[PDB]
Amino acid sequence: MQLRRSPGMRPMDRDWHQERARAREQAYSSDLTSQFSESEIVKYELDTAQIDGSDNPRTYIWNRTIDLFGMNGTDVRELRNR
Amino acid sequence: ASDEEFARPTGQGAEIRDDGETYTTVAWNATKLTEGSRVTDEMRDQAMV
Ligand SMILES: [Mg+2]
Repeated sequence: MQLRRSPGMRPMDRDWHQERARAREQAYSSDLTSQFSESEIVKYELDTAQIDGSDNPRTYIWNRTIDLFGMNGTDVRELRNR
Repeated sequence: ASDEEFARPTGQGAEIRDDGETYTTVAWNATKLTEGSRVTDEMRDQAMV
């Protein structure tokens, strides 16, 4: 018999997909302990997700202290030469 | 035209490097090939051909 949390069933669970996608968009680094609850790390097997901060939009968005030119909020991976 | 190449694997957010199509030529210099012959009018008359 298999439960939703059982190790062979995790890839069938819609939430395991959705929440691993969430986790990749949250992170700034691969250090899971700095960023995620220990429940999440086990429940969503976050060791096996390629979490590294490269998928987080905030990694690429400009956010300078003072902005006279409306530069803030631009995402560098949406420029002409990217 | 220059040969085909491969796209570079690139980091997220990193800018695109340029590697455009370069061009060259091969020249032709057409060389005048020539050929000539002369026959005397006495030979031109007397020949069966
Ligand atoms: Mg090249």
